[PDB]
Amino acid sequence: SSFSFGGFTFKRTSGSSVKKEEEVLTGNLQTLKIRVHEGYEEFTMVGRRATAILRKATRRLIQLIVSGRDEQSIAEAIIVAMVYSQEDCMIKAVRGDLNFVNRANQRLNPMHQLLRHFQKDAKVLFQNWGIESIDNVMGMIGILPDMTPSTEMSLRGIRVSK
Ligand SMILES: O=C(O)[C@H]1[C@H]2CC[C@H](CC2)[C@@H]1Nc1nc(-c2c[nH]c3ncc(F)cc23)ncc1F
Ligand SMILES: [Cl-]
Repeated sequence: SSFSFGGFTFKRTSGSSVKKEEEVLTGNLQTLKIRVHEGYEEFTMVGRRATAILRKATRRLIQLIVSGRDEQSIAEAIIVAMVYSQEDCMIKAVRGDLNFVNRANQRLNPMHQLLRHFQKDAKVLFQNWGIESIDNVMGMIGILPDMTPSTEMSLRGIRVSK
């Protein structure tokens, strides 16, 4: 069965995961209690303006292949995938006001809290994610933290289908 996150419809296409609650420490030193998915899984992500295929494991993005209508729509998909990955570099990229601990009995979803944080401005997320050298795969291109294309380098695990 499918579920929506960040305006993408997710469908699990392979694998499985078990759940473990973990109290992580954000970059601005707040505690979030997140349900960590442990396992090796593949998802499709279908949005109104971008599509992606995500392979991930426990708190790790392994591969994301993305297509979309413009740079902004591609970036939107990437930010959703980087939060959904639950990666420590994404948790440590949170900056600014302590606006996760301030909601009283609202009990907001920590994954949605993170997403709304990074949708505001993903520059620190992209700068801390990491880049790698890429193989030359015809029809695929790298995307750098400034969302410009590269034939040589890319955000770690991420490729754009031109
Ligand atoms: O935990 C949640 O409240 C929700 C919100 C935050 C992410 C998902 C979509 C919205 C999550 N829902 C679901 N996640 C997942 C799920 C599998 N592997 C994952 N890895 C990381 C992750 F993060 C969520 C998942 N499966 C079924 C779901 F139905
Ligand atoms: Cl929420």
